[PDB]
Amino acid sequence: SLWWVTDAGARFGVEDSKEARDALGLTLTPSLAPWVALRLLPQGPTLSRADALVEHDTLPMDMTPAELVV
Amino acid sequence: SRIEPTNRAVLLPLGLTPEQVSQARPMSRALFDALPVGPELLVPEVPNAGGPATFPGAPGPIGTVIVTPQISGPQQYSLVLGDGVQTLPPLVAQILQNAGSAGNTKPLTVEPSTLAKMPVVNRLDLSAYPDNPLEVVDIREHPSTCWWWERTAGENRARVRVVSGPTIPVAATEMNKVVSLVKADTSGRQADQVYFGPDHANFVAVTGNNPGAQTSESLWWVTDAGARFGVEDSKEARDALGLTLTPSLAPWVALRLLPQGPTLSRADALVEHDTLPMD
Amino acid sequence: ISPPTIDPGALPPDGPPGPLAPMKQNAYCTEVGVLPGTDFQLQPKYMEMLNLNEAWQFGRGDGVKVAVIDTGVTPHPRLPRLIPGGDYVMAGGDGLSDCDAHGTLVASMIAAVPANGAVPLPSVPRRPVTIPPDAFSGIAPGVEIISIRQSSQAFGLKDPYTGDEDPQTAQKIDNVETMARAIVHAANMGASVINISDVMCMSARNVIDQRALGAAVHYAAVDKDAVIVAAAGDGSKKDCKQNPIFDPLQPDDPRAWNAVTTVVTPSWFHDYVLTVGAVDANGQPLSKMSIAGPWVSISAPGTDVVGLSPRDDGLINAIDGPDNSLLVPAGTSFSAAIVSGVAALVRAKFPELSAYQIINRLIHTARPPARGVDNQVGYGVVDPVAALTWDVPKGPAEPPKQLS
Repeated sequence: SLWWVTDAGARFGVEDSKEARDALGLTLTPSLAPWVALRLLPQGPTLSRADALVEHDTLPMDMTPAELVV
Repeated sequence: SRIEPTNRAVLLPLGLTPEQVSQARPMSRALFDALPVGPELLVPEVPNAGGPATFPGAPGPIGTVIVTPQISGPQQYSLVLGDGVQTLPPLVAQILQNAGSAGNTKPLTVEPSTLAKMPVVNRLDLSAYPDNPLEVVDIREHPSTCWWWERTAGENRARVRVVSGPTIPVAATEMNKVVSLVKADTSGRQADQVYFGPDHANFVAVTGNNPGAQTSESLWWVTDAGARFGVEDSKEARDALGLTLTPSLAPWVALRLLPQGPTLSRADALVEHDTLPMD
Repeated sequence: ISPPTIDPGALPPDGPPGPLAPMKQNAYCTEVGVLPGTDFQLQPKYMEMLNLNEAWQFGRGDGVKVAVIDTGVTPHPRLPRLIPGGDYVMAGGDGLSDCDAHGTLVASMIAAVPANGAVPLPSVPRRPVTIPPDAFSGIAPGVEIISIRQSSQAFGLKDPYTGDEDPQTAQKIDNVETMARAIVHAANMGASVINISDVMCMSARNVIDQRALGAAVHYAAVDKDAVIVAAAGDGSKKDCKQNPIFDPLQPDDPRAWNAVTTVVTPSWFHDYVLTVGAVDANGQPLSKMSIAGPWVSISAPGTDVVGLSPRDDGLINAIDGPDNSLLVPAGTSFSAAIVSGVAALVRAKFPELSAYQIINRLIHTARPPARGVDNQVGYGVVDPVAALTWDVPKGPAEPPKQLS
């Protein structure tokens, strides 16, 4: 399985297929990592072309957020 | 105004036909709420009909139609009530004869000398009916109709009119850039298309629907994509976004049709998220 | 605080009105007057928002009985359709005299008849006060008003000892009990709109037992189909203090029931009672004067009040204050009067609908606030002409299945 990790600490799954790779870039070969560690990062939706093709008027609100303190 | 297909007495003088009325096309819920309601098109209900008159020399029982001879000048119709007579417009006299016929087909003709003795009275309202036949538009050639509200800066009154045409009142060149919305609300209270013409307004204040409304109840922001977002009316929220300016007026009947997004306020934005959901 | 619950077995038994213990009058009745420079030939400023000239086309609300549970009403030649219902403050009364100037103002704002060259009832048999050409018109001149005298500031107990309960709290329990009885009695009179313009504020800490009041509200709202409308509560009263609003860090409950500190009753029963907040004559909420609880549901005007004068035969603008000062009335106690008139007009045009449906017709046609639903004002500002003509869905509000 292939994963993309953001600087903010979130992980997203990436499709193995030529379409998904060619569109994002990611042609180079990935590095290895152990599942006992990688599973500790929070998970977002997978980047699949088939689900990006959507329209919305308004988005759903996020329950249980956290405070930004200045 | 409401009208019934069974009331042949009123359909005929106006110039309508029972089949024509029954085959009329639909009307959207959106437009149904926008138009103000007027009194119904029905036969006038003359009070205490048939009894004898109070005044002397009355030409007939209360509710009969009187007319004067053409040789003395243009004919004036009138109605005899209990305490006197009140004038009638030409189009209404025809309805009273047709409806109040009961077999009778014509009025009583009386001379000016005998008419002049009768006292003048005014006891029933009749301003609803037009004074001439209706120029009904053939819907096949004009399938579009719209309600229009406008107010000029510095005026105390808004102008309300109705528009009819072959297509939506937008310029022929711009017909390509009408925005087609998604439609989550199935209650029939949300529009299908939105258009931002010349001199459009972004920042708006809600006002009453009647032409004489003067209130200014809440502030909203309308985006190019068609959604509307609310703004909390506080000095810190107004200045942070850069909305220290005077807002333009808008009526609730028209504005309620755009989809509503989250509220803009300083307290709502001071939050952190790991990742967003997707219901 | 958990939302109210109801046990219909607690209904109070029916009976003629009478206090729980003997009482005597302790203060003189309040004097009234007019502010300098007023001109009663102009309409009150609050009547522009209602657009009455267009709303009256469909009728003036003939044949509707409205119950005014308050400090009673004093007869006047402009109220030809007043009925004496009862008294809970003095055993010998019938609710047809108000010592506090509050009662006749609320009633006259609903049903006073417009001016004419001669009055229908020129006779003036009204009794004296007890000791120890014109533009004004009501919202629905055709209604019939029932008066019931529920509360007053001028009276007190004539054996003041109260035992093991603090004399301050001992009076609250008597009020909660005496309020339930008046609602049950007014329903048996056949009223179709019950208006309540006096309410209690209580600390959230050890709220008083309201079981008797809960069943009484349910009986009148469901089995007798009455519309109950109550004021959000004026903030100048003895114990009312301001409540917190929505909190963005906890989307758990959008009305914020978990942060309540002051409870207003009977306004508390948001499932069967319609609560009205206040706004000024321009449309801004009276942020400093009305309690912003989570139960609030609608709002209406509340300034520039005008009404028929008790103890006189003309109009008034102010009441005689504690000092020599002439003090002007304002607040939710009057806004609830405006909505009581609109409710009467609506359920004259749609006589087939039940109470739960008439309420939805008023809520859905109101102009909403920036947050969609708020606490200082409920769904928005009331709108008469819209309530009488738009095509409202018969079902309650529902969220969409999917937005994408």
